[PDB]
Amino acid sequence: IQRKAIMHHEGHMDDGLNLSRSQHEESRTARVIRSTVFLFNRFIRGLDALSKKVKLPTIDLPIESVSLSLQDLIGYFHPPDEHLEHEDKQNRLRALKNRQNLFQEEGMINLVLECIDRLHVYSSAAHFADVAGREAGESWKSILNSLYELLAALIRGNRKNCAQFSGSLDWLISRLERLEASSGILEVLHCVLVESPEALNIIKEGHIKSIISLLDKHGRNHKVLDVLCSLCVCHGVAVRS
Amino acid sequence: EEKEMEKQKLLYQQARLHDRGAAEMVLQTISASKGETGPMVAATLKLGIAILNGGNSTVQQKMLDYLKEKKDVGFFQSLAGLMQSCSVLDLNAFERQNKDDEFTCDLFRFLQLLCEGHNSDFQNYLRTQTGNNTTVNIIISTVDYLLRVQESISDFYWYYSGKDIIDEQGQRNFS
Amino acid sequence: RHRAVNLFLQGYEKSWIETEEHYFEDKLIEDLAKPGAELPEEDEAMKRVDPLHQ
Amino acid sequence: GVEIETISPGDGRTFPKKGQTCVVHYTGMLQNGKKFDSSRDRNKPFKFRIGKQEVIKGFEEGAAQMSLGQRAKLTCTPDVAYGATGHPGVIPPNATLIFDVELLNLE
Amino acid sequence: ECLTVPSGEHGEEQRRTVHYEGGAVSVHARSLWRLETLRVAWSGSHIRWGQPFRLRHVTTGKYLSLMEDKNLLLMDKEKADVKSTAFAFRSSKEKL
Amino acid sequence: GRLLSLVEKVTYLKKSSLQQLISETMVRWAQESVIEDPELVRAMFVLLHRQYDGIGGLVRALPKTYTINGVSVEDTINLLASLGQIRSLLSVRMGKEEEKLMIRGLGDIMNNKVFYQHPNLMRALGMHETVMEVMVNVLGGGESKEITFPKMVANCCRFLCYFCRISRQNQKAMFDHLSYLLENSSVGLASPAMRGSTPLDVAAASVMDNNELALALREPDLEKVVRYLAGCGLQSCQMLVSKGYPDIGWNPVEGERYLDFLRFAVFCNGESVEENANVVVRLLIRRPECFGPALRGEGGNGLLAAMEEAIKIAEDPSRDGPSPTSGSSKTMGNAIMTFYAALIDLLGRCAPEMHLIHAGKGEAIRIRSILRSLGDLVGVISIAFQCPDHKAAMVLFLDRVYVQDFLLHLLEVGFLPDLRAAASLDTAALSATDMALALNRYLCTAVLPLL
Amino acid sequence: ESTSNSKNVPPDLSICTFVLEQSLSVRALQEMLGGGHRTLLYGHAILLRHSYSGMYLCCLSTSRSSTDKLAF
Amino acid sequence: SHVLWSRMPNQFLKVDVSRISERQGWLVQCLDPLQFMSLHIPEENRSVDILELTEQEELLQFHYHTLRLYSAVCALGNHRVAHALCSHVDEPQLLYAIENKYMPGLLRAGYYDLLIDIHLSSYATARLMMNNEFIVPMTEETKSITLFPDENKKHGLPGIGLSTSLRPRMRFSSPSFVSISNDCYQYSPEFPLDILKAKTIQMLTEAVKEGSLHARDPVGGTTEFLFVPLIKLFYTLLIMGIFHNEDLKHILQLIEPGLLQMKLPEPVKLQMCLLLQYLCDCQVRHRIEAIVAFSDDFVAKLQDNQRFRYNEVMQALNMSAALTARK
Repeated sequence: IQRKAIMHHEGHMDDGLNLSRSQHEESRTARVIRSTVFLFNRFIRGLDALSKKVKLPTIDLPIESVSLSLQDLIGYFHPPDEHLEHEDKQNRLRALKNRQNLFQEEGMINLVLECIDRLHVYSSAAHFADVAGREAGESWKSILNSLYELLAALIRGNRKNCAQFSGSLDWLISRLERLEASSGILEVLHCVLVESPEALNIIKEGHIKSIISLLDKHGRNHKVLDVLCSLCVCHGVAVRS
Repeated sequence: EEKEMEKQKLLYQQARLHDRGAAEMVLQTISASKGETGPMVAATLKLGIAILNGGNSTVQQKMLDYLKEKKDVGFFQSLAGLMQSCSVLDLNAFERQNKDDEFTCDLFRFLQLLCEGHNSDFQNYLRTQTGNNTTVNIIISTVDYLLRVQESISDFYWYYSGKDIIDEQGQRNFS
Repeated sequence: RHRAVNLFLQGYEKSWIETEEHYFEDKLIEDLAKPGAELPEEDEAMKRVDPLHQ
Repeated sequence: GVEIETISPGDGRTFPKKGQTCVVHYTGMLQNGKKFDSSRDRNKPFKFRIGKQEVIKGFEEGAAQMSLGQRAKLTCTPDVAYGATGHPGVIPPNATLIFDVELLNLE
Repeated sequence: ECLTVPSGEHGEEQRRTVHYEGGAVSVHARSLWRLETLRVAWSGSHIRWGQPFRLRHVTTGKYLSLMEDKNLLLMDKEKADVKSTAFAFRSSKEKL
Repeated sequence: GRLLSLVEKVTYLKKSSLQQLISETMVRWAQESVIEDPELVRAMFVLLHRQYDGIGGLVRALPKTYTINGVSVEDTINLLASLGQIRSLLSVRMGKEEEKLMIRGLGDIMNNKVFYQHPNLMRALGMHETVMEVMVNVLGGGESKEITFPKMVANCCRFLCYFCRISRQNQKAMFDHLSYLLENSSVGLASPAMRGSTPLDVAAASVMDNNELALALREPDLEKVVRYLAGCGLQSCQMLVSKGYPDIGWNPVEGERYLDFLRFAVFCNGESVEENANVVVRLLIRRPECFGPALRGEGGNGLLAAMEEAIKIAEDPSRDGPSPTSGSSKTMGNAIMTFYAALIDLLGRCAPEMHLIHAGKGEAIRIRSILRSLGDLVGVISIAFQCPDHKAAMVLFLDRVYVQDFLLHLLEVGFLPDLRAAASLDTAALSATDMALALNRYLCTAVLPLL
Repeated sequence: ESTSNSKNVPPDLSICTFVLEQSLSVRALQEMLGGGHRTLLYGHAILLRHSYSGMYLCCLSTSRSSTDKLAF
Repeated sequence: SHVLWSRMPNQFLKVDVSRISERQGWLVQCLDPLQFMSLHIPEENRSVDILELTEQEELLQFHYHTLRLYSAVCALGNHRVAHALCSHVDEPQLLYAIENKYMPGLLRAGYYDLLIDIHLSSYATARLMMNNEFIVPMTEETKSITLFPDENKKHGLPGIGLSTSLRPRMRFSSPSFVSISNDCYQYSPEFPLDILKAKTIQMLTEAVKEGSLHARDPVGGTTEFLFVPLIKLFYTLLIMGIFHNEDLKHILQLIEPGLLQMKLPEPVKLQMCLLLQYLCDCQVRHRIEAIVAFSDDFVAKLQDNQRFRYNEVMQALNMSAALTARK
């Protein structure tokens, strides 16, 4: 399949080039990669390299613009406002899943979600508070919870993606050793099981007892059905094992 | 007067349905089936021919206005896949059996009843689909199936050429 | 006792019994599932959204 | 051990024997008064014989140390009860126990 | 096939290479280019044969070029130029 | 008149006081409100269709029901208990401690006395579909086989398609699930278990002895099998390098079982089948990748060279070449001896005889010449003296494809089998009673050379 | 985007493009309390729009930049 | 950080005790037992009445989302865990929860479904799967089992009638375990079933009167909380086969000549549909049972016609292939 190409003098005569345009609906496909992929990669690269104890204003650290950028991203992956009519809602779900799985072959498994997790480098948002400028660990919550929710609803999004957090269950454990976002882990679980349980098949006593230690510090999350009763059952459609 | 009353009662029967989105439902289920021969699409085609059944112009313009609004490509992709998924005589299995068709007729009848009454809009919209990004030429897609029938039935003749007479199963498979 | 009479009567049901004595249901059920007898004080006379439409 | 205490004894004589279904209507408890079992609400008196090793030996020793018609306040220990393993899902590790026992009959 | 590039797990310079794959990557991000034509006015013209332009890779943001060794390698904006980054189509395989 | 009056009563649209209630109240509920919650409006019109089509409740209920006598109502209740216990472990899936309950339920079902005497229960209840669902829930994809205990295959093969002596059509359903095995074409053996694909035994038992089902096969169901055999063209290096030789070295076998399946594919009860054998030969011939140790053009494709090469690996050392002398009746010796024996048994079972129904006048001469081109077939007289069961295949090649000077080249089916069979019915410690069948079978192979 | 150095480097037009969605007079003013390929005249009240992003460049309360120390 | 809130106005009581204080020594007495539900939990306790929670909406969500957990761990067959949960949530708590009228609706539905998911979610789940098979043994009981009882062709009644089909069976254990799950799930212990059978009918007969008036006060909050868990409990008890004809006549008397005619919301209608489905399935089973009863004497008479004109097959003369077989 990897027929690498080099510009020969004449080469083969039977080497025709048929064309495919990004069609009307694929103007969205053209728009996502320009507006949201390359720019996001550059911005996150600048901030990630700067988070390794580097001089602040010499490379991209635009904290005015990075927060605005991830807010625009969250608006891009927003759900379709359930009160809307049926066909518009389903078209928006189509577009949402397209711009999810189109990040995915670009590297949600490898780079993009790896870029978010790589952007989680924090000892403490208090100890970094008097290091670089005046603000390092302000909006960890937004990036963390929201875009992890985007991934979990992507893994929902195309019905055979249980690829990164279920696949890299070490990166699921990287969530469980921190315990601030118990509002995307359940988005992984209750969509993993209906597809196929991949996440739940190595998690163990050492995870559940940590969650139970957290549970003393809670008032029952109010989607506890999702986290614990999908750790058990998957809402009536289970896998016995 | 018998015939005319039959026609008018048939139109009343069809208007019980096509005033309630039956045609759009038919096009929707055919677009959902992306080239998968099944019974769920066969019953749809039976409903389509049953509502059309005499060149009903109302349901024709309804279907056409729907497709020009939505610009759904899955309808034509589904049809062109369905034709490739349709069957022919299969001489070898008949040789083995010496010791799939109602669907095709209903499909092509549904395709015919859109262009009945010399509807010049549907006749052109099954060639170009000019409003849409992507096009399918259904007309060539049925010519190709005609070739795939002609080759099979000429082979079935050549099997029976040198022989004397024809049995019952061969003549049924012919008809 | 033996099951072969059950498979007798299964083939019997399609041939000797299954017919327009109950296959006349199709027009009656549709003429009864259309009307929408209501009085919502907005309709023309009836048909809020009839069941067949639903 | 079974540090038996009485509540409203009867005859003080009709002690149980081998092959005798002690018909009990007990009401178990836990330390800190957190209830864990009963039989009064079921209206289903317990039934167990002596020496068959059905029950933990606390109930058997309490019945052997008991007469008919004898309401009591038994007190077992982890040595005779589920121990440092503990019955899973109900009993924690290393738990003392209380029982408002009341024997009625023997068959 | 489609003029693909390898994935981003080696992002420094290994993405400057090229591979083909006619599988599922026909739909997705890496298999997408852009005709950054040189003519400013009428850049959105109906394109015809014999018209130079410079290709661009959307996901990485690097223009196509052809090095002195007769091998294709991408190029940033600073390095590109009409010598290297200037390509056009041929209807027939004849040169003329 | 009894039956006619009964049909008049049953087909009274019988009990209409419940039906007049349901059919009017559902339409009333649809009339008085534009109702959301589409799981309600599904059920409403389900019942409204049902109360008119009362016969439809019967047409998909009479195939399910089945009558029995008063004596059989105890063992069958244990069967229903076991089947419900399995059905509660069906879509909800494999488990570690659920494995054991599945195992014991299948054992209790096998050790029952119901379908021994009853001709159609286990197919109507959907036991085969249930168990196949359990298997695909175990497997899912490749590379793992986490639960390595598919005793399901033992149930299906060694009981379900062999209880069909009472009614052959149990085998028909597993042949329909050969379409499952098409996508679910699987490689794992729960047996001696080197590499030999025990769910292939299901496809074998599905078409073991039936002309109808073997004719109902088709070419793409065999193209992928011969592709897997083409994939078996790789060399032998270690004792048992399964895919890396972890700790244990005994024997690899990968290609024998596909050929053992194709034997049942082409060869029915008696005379072989041509409709499948022709395509099998035409497909084998494009990629005849039986690459033995060293011969011209191909790797091997020649029997005496590879066999005498491998007997050096087998006789003094173990199954492996470099191993300390441990091998006898080891059915790396095998998969290089037995592989070509199975290949030859297949090819002999493919082709017809001279003065058969076709005396070489009906396009069979092409394939017979193709067979004749592989002579080494004249030279297998040496192999007929050089396991005893390997040589019966080559005898079948001779008997099916092949004047008395050629007989008298041997002078017998073989002097040494004759002598050792004469001497071996004399009870002794060693060199005796291992061949109680291993050479006492050779009457079955030699007597057809009466002629 | 400096296009004058077109030969030394390429520019980007996809982020420079704009589209004319509307054009009126100043009197066309309603406050809420088309025609199809009209022309464009001097003095008209125009509306721009970026092509690939739908952010209408329009009169907004931008009061941020202070390079000149009085400019928007 | 909470603060020990010094103003705490919430539920007082409604029915305290019916004491009397009589003279001749100042006698006092009461013979009217009462009890109520506490709340004290080993990771956050708060000793109050259960009915003191309908005014505060931060313990109610906790208790509800714990009852859903209790129903989850004991789901799709799990008996050890039900034996464990029976210590926490013993019978009279459940009986008082269903019988009470002033509770919140969330805890009502939760305690109802927790009753179901550790009493009525193994046997019913089993026989629903085995419902659509209709296997029969042939006995003399399976011959007076005709379509109609009388010759008037009257419509009959569904549930009343002899079944004679090999439905599965129901066994039980006690909570203090031995053989926790071998064959025992009537309840995880034994539940008293007849009192539940009666109390469901009593609650239903009260609830039709409660709902007909369009009262501002249903049991919990609204009418869906009133009707939904009650009806689902009634359904789960119906499909098991507990109910006698005496009860089923009362049940039909509720709705036939009532409940279906009453105004209702959607999710109650969704359950009434399932009840009606079970009735039609019972009718179909009666139909095929009558068919088998006919077919016994019919096939016995018809093979006697073959025996009349004795005609035979291959050399094993008078073999049993002449009656019904082809091989």
